[PDB]
Amino acid sequence: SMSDPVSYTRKDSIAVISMDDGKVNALGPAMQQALNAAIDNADRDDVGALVITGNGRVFSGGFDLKILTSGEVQPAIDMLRGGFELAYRLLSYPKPVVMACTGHAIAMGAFLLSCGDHRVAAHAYNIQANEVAIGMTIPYAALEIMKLRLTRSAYQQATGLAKTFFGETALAAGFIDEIALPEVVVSRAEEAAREFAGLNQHAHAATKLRSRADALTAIRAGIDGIAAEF
Amino acid sequence: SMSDPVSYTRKDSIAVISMDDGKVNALGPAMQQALNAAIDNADRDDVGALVITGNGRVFSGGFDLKILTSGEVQPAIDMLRGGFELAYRLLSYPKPVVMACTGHAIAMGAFLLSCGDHRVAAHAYNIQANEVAIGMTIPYAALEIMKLRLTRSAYQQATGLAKTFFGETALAAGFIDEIALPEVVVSRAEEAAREFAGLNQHAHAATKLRSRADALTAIRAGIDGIAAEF
Amino acid sequence: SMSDPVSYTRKDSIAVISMDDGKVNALGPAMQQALNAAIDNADRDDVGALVITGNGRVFSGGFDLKILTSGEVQPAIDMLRGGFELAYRLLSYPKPVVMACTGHAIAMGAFLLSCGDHRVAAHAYNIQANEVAIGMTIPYAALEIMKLRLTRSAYQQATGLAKTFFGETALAAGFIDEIALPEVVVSRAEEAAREFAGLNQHAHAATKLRSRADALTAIRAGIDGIAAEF
Ligand SMILES: CC(=O)CC(=O)SCCNC(=O)CCNC(=O)[C@H](O)C(C)(C)COP(=O)(O)OP(=O)(O)OC[C@H]1O[C@@H](n2cnc3c(N)ncnc32)[C@H](O)[C@@H]1OP(=O)(O)O
Ligand SMILES: CC(=O)CC(=O)SCCNC(=O)CCNC(=O)[C@H](O)C(C)(C)COP(=O)(O)OP(=O)(O)OC[C@H]1O[C@@H](n2cnc3c(N)ncnc32)[C@H](O)[C@@H]1OP(=O)(O)O
Ligand SMILES: CC(=O)CC(=O)SCCNC(=O)CCNC(=O)[C@H](O)C(C)(C)COP(=O)(O)OP(=O)(O)OC[C@H]1O[C@@H](n2cnc3c(N)ncnc32)[C@H](O)[C@@H]1OP(=O)(O)O
Repeated sequence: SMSDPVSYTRKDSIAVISMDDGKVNALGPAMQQALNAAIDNADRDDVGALVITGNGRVFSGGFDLKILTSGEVQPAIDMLRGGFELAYRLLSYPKPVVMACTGHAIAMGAFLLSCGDHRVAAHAYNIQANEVAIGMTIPYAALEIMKLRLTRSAYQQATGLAKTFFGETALAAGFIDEIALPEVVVSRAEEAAREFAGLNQHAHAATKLRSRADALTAIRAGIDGIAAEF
Repeated sequence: SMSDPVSYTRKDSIAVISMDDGKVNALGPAMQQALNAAIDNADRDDVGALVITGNGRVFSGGFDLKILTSGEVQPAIDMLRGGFELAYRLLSYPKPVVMACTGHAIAMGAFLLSCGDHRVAAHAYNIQANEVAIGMTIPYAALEIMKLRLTRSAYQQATGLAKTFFGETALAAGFIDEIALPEVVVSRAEEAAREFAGLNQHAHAATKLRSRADALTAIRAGIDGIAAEF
Repeated sequence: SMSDPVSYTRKDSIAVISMDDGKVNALGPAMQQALNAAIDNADRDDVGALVITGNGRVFSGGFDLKILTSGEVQPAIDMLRGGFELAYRLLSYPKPVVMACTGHAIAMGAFLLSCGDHRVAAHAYNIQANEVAIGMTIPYAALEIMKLRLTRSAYQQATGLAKTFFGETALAAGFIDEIALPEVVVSRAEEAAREFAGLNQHAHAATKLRSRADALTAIRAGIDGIAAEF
């Protein structure tokens, strides 16, 4: 929403990519462009690991609702495809990816969060696929992302019932991996990233793909199936 | 077992369907007929959500053991097929379904319980697929129902070892979603149902099916495979 | 490593098979041969259940690193194939199998552990697929074994991040089923085994296979795919 919604900072073995559009980090075309460019920077720098953060208010409130509800079909399709493409890129990323969930993560915000190898949040941040609560069916690509992380029963309630998770319930459900106090969420994320950069990169990259093979295939299908959804 | 084993009561936005055959709510042909008819009533009333309860003694002790062990093959086949058909109907039901687990849930009782979008029990109610303990192999349709809800490791022990779950262990395993005191299990179920009726029905119905697609397909196969089991 | 690395002791309804090569119970050809022979003994004795233990130092430190890194391709292939064959044999074993995790279980040690119907450890024993930390990609057969037991999110971190689990985190993740004090790990294992011997054997054997059908098929493929890995 702001003109310059993503910052990139390299600190030794890691790259820190921060979303702040001055509002709720809506994942519209400009934000997606800025995130892809930031990842290109990390590629160029051949960093050991990535940390992705939100701002002080949210991790992200999801796709841009203005575009989603504008009545223009192809722009909405393209926004959704771009968001799930970014999810694909992060889930298959050859370096460890750590998410600093610095506030609430709703819908595409929660799906983006769910692409990190490690995810840190504070206890009062809501994580929810709210689609059903607002009259939308969850796209197949999103379901596959959630199915990769959420326990079988948590997955059931997260989808059909739009259940909100947080703190201990998010940890148990598999929506996050670590709970920390708000003031140290980013620091904990950076610490984990520095540790994971110590793993063998080749083995990490190859193994993560094997552990996500079916999901990645289904996500590709889901991306090519977005049009059909509309 | 009693002549009139199911009651149907509409309360504002929900329908409450209660099993009480005066004994252990055996899921024989009469009980299955009564449950299907009660669901037909909820369809006619276009209710916002369903609550299904057991009695003061059990949720259900499962299929009628008398019929199961009578030596008459086709009646046993038909009873099993009907039970898993009912499971299918509830898992695909277009409105939120909340189970009030008012006592122990054994075998088909536990599988029926596992068809609710939300399931509430008290801490001392046993939930168990006891088939292996009594010399029976678990039908594929039942396995698919359990695999939809139980964590990977809980699923292993629930099946091959006939493990009994309750209270905190049932919650962790995914055999239930909420623990409440016995005297408020039904009230909590009704409260949740009223909340879920507030979700968008079209989106709930479409999303729940997507979140259960593979299970539903496998359950259909399992229903058509019952004969082969005998 | 020692000349006589496995002991077999029949106690009433169970057989106790103990690994102790005088070091870290490396799963090389001699150890695999001794374990298979011990299982043959249990077959001959038609025991009610199996307990498999490590020594005072570890459950097992995994495959023999000397052979793995010797530069001789076929011996390394054969060692890996034999280890996953043993895993297959135990996962499909017609009697209940209980693992007494008497110390750390690393890599193939953790995969072997994950083949038990019930697994008991003490709280400070590390359970880890350390492959990525040491520059190796996890074999598909190993991934399938882990995917059978670890929750969706634990599976992600166990593989790509070589996460170490122990105590409460191992229990939650699905790397173990029971935590006990070190001095009673074996006793608890034997107690559980005696209980499981009371289950109907025919039903246990048939049900466990159904609950593991996809994993077993994929493990067979993974065994035939070991060569390709090298
Ligand atoms: C289609 C898909 O399958 C999934 C896609 O992601 S669709 C996007 C779905 N996302 C949503 O519906 C978000 C619902 N909103 C929220 O959860 C909360 O607003 C929030 C947690 C994101 C922020 O909460 P908050 O800090 O307390 O601020 P709040 O009082 O709620 O209002 C947020 C402001 O940003 C706007 N906003 C919130 N989410 C937005 C989004 N995804 N796109 C565009 N604007 C958004 C609100 O309209 C409001 O704007 P104004 O105050 O200027 O009128
Ligand atoms: C074939 C499949 O794959 C799965 C199918 O579901 S097969 C059904 C498998 N179900 C069982 O084996 C049930 C085993 N029984 C139980 O778990 C317990 O009886 C219970 C939890 C259901 C009730 O426990 P309880 O309130 O303490 O009563 P309890 O003292 O155990 O006895 C229950 C009474 O109902 C009967 N009963 C229990 N389950 C029954 C069933 N599923 N069908 C017909 N009768 C049943 C018992 O025979 C006993 O009858 P009587 O006292 O008249 O002789
Ligand atoms: C290829 C695959 O996909 C998976 C296969 O399993 S490959 C095997 C991977 N396993 C490993 O890398 C094991 C790494 N080592 C460990 O985790 C720890 O050594 C352990 C937990 C096994 C034991 O810890 P410990 O009791 O504190 O003893 P520690 O001080 O670490 O040293 C262990 C001793 O046994 C040796 N050892 C440890 N694991 C071994 C293995 N898998 N094969 C052969 N030797 C091994 C060490 O070299 C050391 O030997 P020396 O003291 O004689 O030089």
